[PDB]
Parts: sequence; C-alpha cells; structure tokens
Amino acid sequence: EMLKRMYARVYGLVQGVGFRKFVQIHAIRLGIKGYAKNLPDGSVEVVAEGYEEALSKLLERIKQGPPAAEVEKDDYSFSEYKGEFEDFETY
Repeated sequence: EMLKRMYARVYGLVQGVGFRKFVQIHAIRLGIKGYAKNLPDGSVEVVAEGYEEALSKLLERIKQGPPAAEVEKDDYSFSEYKGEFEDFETY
C-alpha cells in the first residue's frame, strides 16, 4: 500500500494563530486531501488522505505549526485509505 488515511490532533496554542490555513497550504503543496477543524476544547484535528510519505511530511508540519503556534501535545493514527475526499478544506 502507498496510500493511507491519517488522523492527527494537536493541543496547545493552536487556535487563533493561523493553524488551519497553514495545514491547508502544506496539504495542497503535498497533494493531500481532507480537512483541518478547530474543536471546542481548543484543539485542532486533521483528517487527511494521500500517499503515506506525503502524509508523514504533513504530520511533521502539523507538529510544528506556523510561527505563532506552540504545539504541546499530539496524537495521530494511520489507517486504510478510503478515497473520501476531493480537496483540502478547513472547518
């Protein structure tokens, strides 16, 4: 398998810092589809599909965030590609 589905969630100073826009820019550069979403607890989740290597690159960016973010904690999982998405959105 060359494709995967990734789920990731980050905590810390991760909302109001341009995080979703940052993830989207990187996802589009990497050819990844899915979305980034602000959650009510202050965390951000990302659901993404595409080449496993590209998803790993996107995860490295997710772990860092844009310069105004500070990611304190994360979790993530890679599972079977479902072919669910057509672009990369934010919510």
